[PDB]
Amino acid sequence: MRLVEIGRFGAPYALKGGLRFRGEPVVLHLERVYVEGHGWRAIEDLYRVGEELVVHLAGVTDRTLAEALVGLRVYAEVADLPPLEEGRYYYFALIGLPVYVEGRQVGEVVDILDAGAQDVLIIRGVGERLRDRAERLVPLQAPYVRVEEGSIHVDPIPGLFD
Repeated sequence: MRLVEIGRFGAPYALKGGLRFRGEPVVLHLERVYVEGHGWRAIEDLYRVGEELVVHLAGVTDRTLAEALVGLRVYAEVADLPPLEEGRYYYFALIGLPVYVEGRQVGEVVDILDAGAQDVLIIRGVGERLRDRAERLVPLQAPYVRVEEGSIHVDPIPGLFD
């Protein structure tokens, strides 16, 4: 199993326990989500209203139960996500993956950034110079980069991870 953050609940919507959901539209394809500090909750219903998305969780049947979950992070089990085509990735799911070079862990993905024509992994990890440690950048789609289910492997390019 592996949980990845897909969003956070906003304020309750209407009176039956529905909650605004702020985060990934992929939630529309799920049947359950793990709620921070509370455990799995089956999704009983969800829908769009204008540009918002509202989720109804099993057992969250009024505003009082809903308020207890406002602001909490929401997670998906990776195995639950619709499979993507080759060469495509769920960015939110890459966050937190350990990054290795020749089998030695050199850091972990903390975010993904845009550098015009390519998506770039932001990695926190090693470095001879302190300022290079927290913002090391590696192009996600580079041929010297290999994304696997639970880790990312990068070739020992000279001057990449110094």
